[PDB]
Amino acid sequence: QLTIEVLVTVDGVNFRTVVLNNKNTYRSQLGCVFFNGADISDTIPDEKQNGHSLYLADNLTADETKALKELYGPVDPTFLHRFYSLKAAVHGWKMVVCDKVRSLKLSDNNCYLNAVIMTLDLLKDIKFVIPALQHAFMKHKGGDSTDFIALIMAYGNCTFGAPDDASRLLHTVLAKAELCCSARMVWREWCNVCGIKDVVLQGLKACCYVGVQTVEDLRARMTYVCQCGGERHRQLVEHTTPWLLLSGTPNEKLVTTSTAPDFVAFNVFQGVGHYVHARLKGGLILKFDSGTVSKTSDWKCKVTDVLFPGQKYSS
Amino acid sequence: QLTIEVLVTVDGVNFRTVVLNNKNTYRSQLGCVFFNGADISDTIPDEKQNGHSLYLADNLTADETKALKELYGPVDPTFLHRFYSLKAAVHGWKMVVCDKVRSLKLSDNNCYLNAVIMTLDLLKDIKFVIPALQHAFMKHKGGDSTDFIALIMAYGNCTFGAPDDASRLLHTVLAKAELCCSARMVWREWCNVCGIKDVVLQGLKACCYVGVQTVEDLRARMTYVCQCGGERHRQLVEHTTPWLLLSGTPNEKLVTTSTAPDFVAFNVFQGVGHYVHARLKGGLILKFDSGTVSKTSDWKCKVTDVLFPGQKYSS
Ligand SMILES: [Zn+2]
Ligand SMILES: [Zn+2]
Repeated sequence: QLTIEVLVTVDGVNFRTVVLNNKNTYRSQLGCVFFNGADISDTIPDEKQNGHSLYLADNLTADETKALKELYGPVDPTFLHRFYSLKAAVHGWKMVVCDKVRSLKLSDNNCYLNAVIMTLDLLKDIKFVIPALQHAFMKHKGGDSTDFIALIMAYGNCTFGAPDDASRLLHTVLAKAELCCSARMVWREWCNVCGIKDVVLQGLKACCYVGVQTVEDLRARMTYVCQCGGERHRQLVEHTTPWLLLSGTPNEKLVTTSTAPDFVAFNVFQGVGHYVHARLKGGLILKFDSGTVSKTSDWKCKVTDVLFPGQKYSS
Repeated sequence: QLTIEVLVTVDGVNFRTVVLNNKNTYRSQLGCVFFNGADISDTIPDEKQNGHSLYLADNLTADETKALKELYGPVDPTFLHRFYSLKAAVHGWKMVVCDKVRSLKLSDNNCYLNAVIMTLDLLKDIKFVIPALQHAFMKHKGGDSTDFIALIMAYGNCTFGAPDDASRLLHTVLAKAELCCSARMVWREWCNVCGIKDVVLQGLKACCYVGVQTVEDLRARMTYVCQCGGERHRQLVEHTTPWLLLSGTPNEKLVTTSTAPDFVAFNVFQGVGHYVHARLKGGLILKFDSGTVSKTSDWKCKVTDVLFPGQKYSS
């Protein structure tokens, strides 16, 4: 006969009242529920819990299912449980600020998240297509990174304490992003006999390339056999972007400030699962090894992602 | 001046000829390339490698990019490298057949893949939307599971040697599947004052439910506060399916054959990362603990996924 009124949400915006008894578990009476970070599905409602807001993760109403699809986009059924679990596990992590630069301190093999996050921090005019990603992005810019860390890990299928691939995660996250201004990428494919074909990429698709790590290797002419029997070529003919991200496999490269490289920053893989985020500032390389800075003018390192400023190119 | 002709593919169907010198790496001249399982991007082409078929993973032509989008569906840029790497790492795994039942032997924390695969093996009339998933599914049914294991791991973002969640992977894989016949799921939401709302689910969406582990808990009436001030209910009103998969959080349940349960099979989590696939056959529970069988009539276990036969229900 004793009951408690609880408020149920999936978004912290819309709430439904559920009347619960104190003779059965939360899982039996309602479903998977989180309260102030912890999963209380296997607990029996306590009189003190009346009026509290609970986060449900399964057995959602039609209205809850729609709100979820609009907030997170299409997600698998375990998404909410993984996101709320991640959010709780990641709470103790520390974002430190070294000379106004936010870096994720080392804990539970999170070093790849440092390279990912610090790289996203340099990407000008990027909005997130998924509202929940945009809210956590904005909270991260304000000084509270928990939501963003957990959502990236949730969308990337990253396990707490497990090492991962920075490039994998960066591109996965960036597939859910949009560009505020406009960008173009024109790849011309041709045979002097068969004809010319132009392929046009717009938005942030024009700002990311995987398989090349220099603007020279990007702009280089590619040649292979044509159907006619002659030569077929592929070459980048137009490129207009607010920034440029080029990614590749760990590749030894002597990085020096003496030649003033056109790139702004780069990530490095060291080997297991170790990542370092480097930036070019004041004629130096600032190496951010998970909330630990080190400055050098020259570095021979296994380069992965390389960030360049805006492109204004015509072949 | 010495050159070799190599054949480049992303699908083993369409091939392009590339002329390569023996004075530069494969990565420099073409890109990320795999040959007979191994990544040879950092090797210099050898005269003996002329006429061989190479699998490229980055710097794809427009025609290769389109063929890839049609074969695998939209995938992140690291997909091919992870799939080819996984394919190579997983080669030594063994599928054993115990009394005509295929089960994945234990190796590199693959136990969750055993629960996933053995569960998919019972799902009648399922086709895969993504062609590459359908080809590997068909190869798996024929006795060669490598491609299927690696693709599930590739789409699920599973790392070789790392433990994972069977339910996560099952639903992820099943989101890329379709049903050959037809299924219906009708959820009625109502207030005796505000009115009735029917929500209809079709295909294999009507065959999967997360948050409930019994057909009784599924069919149970859910009640919460309506906007009007009265009671609002949610109840399953129609259900027609060729099979039914119900998933939940590990939940202790005494499973007995004495009551002849309506379900056909179920998965169990034991705890870390350990999974067991159980089937109901001949008045017994056959426990498949990664290519190891054990028979019992009663089992008190932390049940996750539960598979039921076709549903023919009207409330
Ligand atoms: Zn031609
Ligand atoms: Zn009402």
